[PDB]
Amino acid sequence: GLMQFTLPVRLCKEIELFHFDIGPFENMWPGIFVYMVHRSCGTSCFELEKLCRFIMSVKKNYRRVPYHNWKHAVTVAHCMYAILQNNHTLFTDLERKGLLIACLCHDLDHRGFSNSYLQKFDHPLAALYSTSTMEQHHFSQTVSILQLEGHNIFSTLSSSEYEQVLEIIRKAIIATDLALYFGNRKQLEEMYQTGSLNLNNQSHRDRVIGLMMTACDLCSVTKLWPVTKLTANDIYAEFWAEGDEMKKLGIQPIPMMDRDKKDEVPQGQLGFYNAVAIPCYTTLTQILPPTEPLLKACRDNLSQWEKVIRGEE
Ligand SMILES: Cn1nc(N2CCCC2)nc1CCc1nc2ccc(C(F)(F)F)cn2n1
Ligand SMILES: [Mg+2]
Ligand SMILES: [Zn+2]
Repeated sequence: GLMQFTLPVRLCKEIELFHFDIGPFENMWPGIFVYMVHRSCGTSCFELEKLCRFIMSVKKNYRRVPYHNWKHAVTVAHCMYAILQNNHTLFTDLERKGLLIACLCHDLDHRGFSNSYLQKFDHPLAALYSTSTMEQHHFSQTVSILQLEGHNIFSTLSSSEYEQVLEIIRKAIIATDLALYFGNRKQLEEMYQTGSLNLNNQSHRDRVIGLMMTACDLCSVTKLWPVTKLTANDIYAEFWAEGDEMKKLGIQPIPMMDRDKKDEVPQGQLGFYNAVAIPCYTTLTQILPPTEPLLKACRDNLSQWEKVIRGEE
């Protein structure tokens, strides 16, 4: 009840910054998450015993794949923590509660394969969920873990508060399907520019939380250059394993997944920064000005990838 979580001084100061890296000590990541819930939500948001049992069941349902692993989950939750702390007064109590949980859970039981590969392999999940295949699965695993005994961290919510939070989590997790992001950002672009954007409009909130989810999910491109660069290796380790599997099904993978195109990686990063990341943090900075450090960090990593192409590293 009178029990704070406290971090060492360097972590206590740097965790508040968007570019924070959670570090290589896996055993500290639960405490980092709890620290973030307590400061973002309060020490009274969740029964600590239920929260710790929930964090450990979530951790246990992430697989040991190179990128879509427990470290990604906690990293995406830390970006979300940084957005919520820099926009204190824009978000309900339920949203604060829901969005950190959504981020921790958003890739539950990922196998390191795209929706596209599941559909080509004809995986049972691709017959159960025609679109956003992995993302409906991730929300489904979230509800399972929540329904385990001693795991209902939302036990103290009213019936209707409970349903609102699960609905915030569902839409947040669906929104992490990057196929949906392009249309969502386009609409947000238009609404902000015509000045129709209205945060009391619930369907507008939804779009804005959706874009926050994309921003947190892509936050590897907003870290210090050495973190960004080494995460790219984990990212391609997954994509190229998928490319191998595509070739096994008798299909030429897209170039992004073909390890035979290792050489073109620097140029694949530019496309990705120009086509996805920059537009994402731009529209986010317009809508939520204190998130500008994500845009600035993304542009610095783009300029680092341009240096790589010019042979300056
Ligand atoms: C479109 N494209 N084409 C290639 N190629 C390589 C040579 C041939 C083409 N690479 C790509 C981009 C893939 C990518 N990079 C990143 C970095 C960070 C992140 C995340 F953490 F933000 F999510 C996601 N991705 N996704
Ligand atoms: Mg995902
Ligand atoms: Zn993710």
